[PDB]
Amino acid sequence: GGSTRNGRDSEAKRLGVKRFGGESVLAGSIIVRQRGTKFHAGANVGCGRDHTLFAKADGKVKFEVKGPKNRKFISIEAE
Amino acid sequence: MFTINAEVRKEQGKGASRRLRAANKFPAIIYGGKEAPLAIELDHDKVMNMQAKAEFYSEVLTIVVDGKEIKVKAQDVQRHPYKPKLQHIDFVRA
Amino acid sequence: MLQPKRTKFRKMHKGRNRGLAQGTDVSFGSFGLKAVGRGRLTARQIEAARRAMTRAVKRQGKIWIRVFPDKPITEKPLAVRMGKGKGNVEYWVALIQPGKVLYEMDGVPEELAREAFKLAAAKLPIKTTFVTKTVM
Amino acid sequence: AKTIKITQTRSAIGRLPKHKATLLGLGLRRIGHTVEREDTPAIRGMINAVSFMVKVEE
Amino acid sequence: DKKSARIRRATRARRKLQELGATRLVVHRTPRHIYAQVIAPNGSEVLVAASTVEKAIAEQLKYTGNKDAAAAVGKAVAERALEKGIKDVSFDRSGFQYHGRVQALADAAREAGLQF
RNA sequence: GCCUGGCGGCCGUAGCGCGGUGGUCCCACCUGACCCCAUGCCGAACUCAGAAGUGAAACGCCGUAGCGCCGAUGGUAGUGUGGGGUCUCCCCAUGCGAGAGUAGGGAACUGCCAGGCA
RNA sequence: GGUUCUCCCCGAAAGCUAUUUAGGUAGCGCCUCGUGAAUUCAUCUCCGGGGGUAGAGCACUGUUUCGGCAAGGGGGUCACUUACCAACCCGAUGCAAACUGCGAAUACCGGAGAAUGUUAUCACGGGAGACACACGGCGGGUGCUAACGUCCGUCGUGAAGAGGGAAACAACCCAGACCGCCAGCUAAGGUCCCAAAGUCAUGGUUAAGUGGGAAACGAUGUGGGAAGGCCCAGAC
RNA sequence: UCCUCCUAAAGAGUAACGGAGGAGCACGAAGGUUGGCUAAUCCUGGUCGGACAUCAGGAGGUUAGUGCAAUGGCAUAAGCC
RNA sequence: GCUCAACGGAUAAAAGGUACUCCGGGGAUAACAGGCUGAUACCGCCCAAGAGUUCAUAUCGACGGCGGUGUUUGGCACCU
Ligand SMILES: [Mg+2]
Ligand SMILES: [Mg+2]
Ligand SMILES: [Mg+2]
Ligand SMILES: [Mg+2]
Ligand SMILES: [Mg+2]
Ligand SMILES: [Mg+2]
Ligand SMILES: [Mg+2]
Ligand SMILES: [Mg+2]
Ligand SMILES: [Mg+2]
Ligand SMILES: [Mg+2]
Ligand SMILES: [Mg+2]
Ligand SMILES: [Mg+2]
Ligand SMILES: [Mg+2]
Ligand SMILES: [Mg+2]
Ligand SMILES: [Mg+2]
Ligand SMILES: [Mg+2]
Ligand SMILES: [Mg+2]
Ligand SMILES: [Mg+2]
Ligand SMILES: [Mg+2]
Ligand SMILES: [Mg+2]
Ligand SMILES: [Mg+2]
Ligand SMILES: [Mg+2]
Ligand SMILES: [Mg+2]
Ligand SMILES: [Mg+2]
Repeated sequence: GGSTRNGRDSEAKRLGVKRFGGESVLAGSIIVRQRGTKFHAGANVGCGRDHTLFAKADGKVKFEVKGPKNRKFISIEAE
Repeated sequence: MFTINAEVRKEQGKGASRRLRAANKFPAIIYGGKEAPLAIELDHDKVMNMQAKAEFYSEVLTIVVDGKEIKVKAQDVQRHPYKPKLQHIDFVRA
Repeated sequence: MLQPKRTKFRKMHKGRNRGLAQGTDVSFGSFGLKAVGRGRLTARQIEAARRAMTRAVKRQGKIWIRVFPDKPITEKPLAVRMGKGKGNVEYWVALIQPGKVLYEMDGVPEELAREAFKLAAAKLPIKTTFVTKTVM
Repeated sequence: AKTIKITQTRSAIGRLPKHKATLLGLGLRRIGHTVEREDTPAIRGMINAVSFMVKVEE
Repeated sequence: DKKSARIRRATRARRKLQELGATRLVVHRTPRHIYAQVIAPNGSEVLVAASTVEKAIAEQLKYTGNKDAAAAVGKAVAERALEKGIKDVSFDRSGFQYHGRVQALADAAREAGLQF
């Protein structure tokens, strides 16, 4: 027995691509809690303690798949 | 042997195939060998009785068209789910 | 009556019944009985239809069952208000699409398999038709 | 270029907001407006969006 | 086996250096020889190299495969890198312990003037 | 021109299996280890000093379609918009169009530096 | 419960969050008025992007049938036997909201471009109302894929829209009423009379007032199509 | 009151006295860094020892593991010393 | 320093009866009756193992399936 009791506020999944925020490091460009299929491509600064990706300074956001295991990385084109 | 008369299709897709089947005909494809594949249409009433015989999938057919005589062999058949009809036929050159 | 030995979940959503059947060919036996309409098919119905043809042929040939009741069906009691949780499972059913083959037989003549499948269809709720193994 | 005539013909009451926005972009106001628009692929796409209710003369 | 284990050991630093985007001094040690080379930040083009398989360096020692030859090769790499003008390289051990012959070469370069 | 070593691009048409083959150099085995260094015990590994011997293992290369892998055309499923029907499900016009499977392909390609051999 | 003269312009909501709260109230969402502002905002074309839904599939997690091989367990002696069952594995066949080695159409985010739109966009300030929604289409949970049931997502209408059609018939189809005309053309739907307009034209079908309610099933009703056994050297 | 999954219609969000489970802690190392290492399961051989303890080899390649429910992750290891 | 867990937390500090009852409202919400629905109930029909000595259908009829009525027990809360 027992129902309801469902968690709330599952946060967010995708926050943008290309020059959507652009300015500064941002705090989007990541599926929080994901890690897999969303890794730091070196161009953007690594994950946060909760697996959150963010930019360095500026640029477009791009997604690529490369390396063994065919994992997807997010990079930023500095401008 | 078995000889089947066919005509070259001029419009392909879901609607075209459904119209063909509404007109008591059905599409088919001839591929294999070295030539590029070509799509044709056959008449259901005549092809069904011929296919009923178990030799149709055994010996080499003869797809008579406007002077090509490709003599292909039956490769695959798609039939209607719940009634005795033919939806499609894949032929491989031999 | 046929039903799974163990269930990962005891209750399941109603869901819809759309599309055509996937297994539409006579694969195991030589003759088959295949549905033409759509609808539910309960374990009791399957069991009664099985007995029909099994006793029609007594001891001859082999019989296959292609469908299987997988999803449970709930039902709340008679004098009960709406709500207060989901009902309780009462019987198991199999969703069948048009063209689904239900039963097959191999070691029997056509003239006897036809009558056995006629008797089984009399029990079945959905309308069916007799099909032959043929070739690819 | 060549231009084309577009007539509204049918009404826009129970239609989708996207279709009403397409009509606004084409500039049609009422039934039988008969507006003139330059023939370009964008205008052709707009016409195709609401082709079920507009009529083209060319 | 052993080579695969060494590559597994070295991968993390190997690519952390590219994440930082810096020229890296990579050393490959064998029982008979020792090689060193400066790899550009992109990891595709070689700027400088030196080992014990060439006529020079190798013709003026006792036996290739010792700390003295390692120091000689380190001197060679340092001098050639200085000639090319590249500076501020990041040394990588490539899965080898830093205490062995690899201690030399690195020490020789940093005393020569390469900014370890 | 090849052969070898290191660092990359790409991430199975790049893998696995079976057969053959390589030692001038390189590579790996390989000898010893009072020392630098080390084993929850062991020079097995890590590490040091060497070059008597062998390509056996490993590794590189070549052949092979047994498997993995890739994969059309056509048809089918689904679906946006508009319309219709006996409406729990479907049909027509138009646009998009799979998955699976079939024919077939397939025993990788490539950049830089260094060495042996012309 | 009731709230008294006139005209003009615009014009909602019945949602989220909190509530000693649930027929109340507050912030936001929606309406109005004023000021300011960048090519801002909407549609279409092209370009870039993430997905795991429909569908499909069974490598994984579960379930499912058949066939083969065959550990192991067991009946029947003290070490043989087996008319017994059966794990794993291999081949074939299905199913899944809480399965995925696959995977759309739409939708959404961002960039560029033409045209069109009384700025339709955003910010600040004055005034609000509203937080009982209803039905129809599509995708669902619950219920008996029962209810003019109930709970969500999205669109339309009513609410707050008169007019024409469905007989009558808010919520269905066509269509948005500034005023006047003893004017013309149309939409849905219709043209024998009631009652405006074809007792219109051509080719078929139905004998049932079917049309103008209802299934499994039954049947020498009747029209059409593609085949088969039999054959005028004699067929039913 | 809070957390995980489905419902939830491939951006976010989305109700029911809808379908299933957990939390009201723990750790002074179970944190930091450096160095190193790689699992479950099965098969063959061997005293006690056997279905299963430990040892050697071979298959297999994460079906193992995570301080705690579920999802998503993790070989680079986030797993082990 | 609060299991203020009714977890946006009315007080530091709090349980019941009214058939002796009373006021303001509601068909926003139940009981009687109407309405929608037809799960259940009632009636009919389809298949036919079997009973009927022989023999499915003189008379019954297992396991199953399809309908009608609005007619019982129910569901909804549309009217009062
Ligand atoms: Mg107005
Ligand atoms: Mg309220
Ligand atoms: Mg599905
Ligand atoms: Mg409300
Ligand atoms: Mg509502
Ligand atoms: Mg309602
Ligand atoms: Mg009102
Ligand atoms: Mg009206
Ligand atoms: Mg009227
Ligand atoms: Mg009648
Ligand atoms: Mg979502
Ligand atoms: Mg969506
Ligand atoms: Mg909402
Ligand atoms: Mg930890
Ligand atoms: Mg470490
Ligand atoms: Mg740690
Ligand atoms: Mg509260
Ligand atoms: Mg008394
Ligand atoms: Mg009173
Ligand atoms: Mg009421
Ligand atoms: Mg009542
Ligand atoms: Mg009643
Ligand atoms: Mg209500
Ligand atoms: Mg009344």
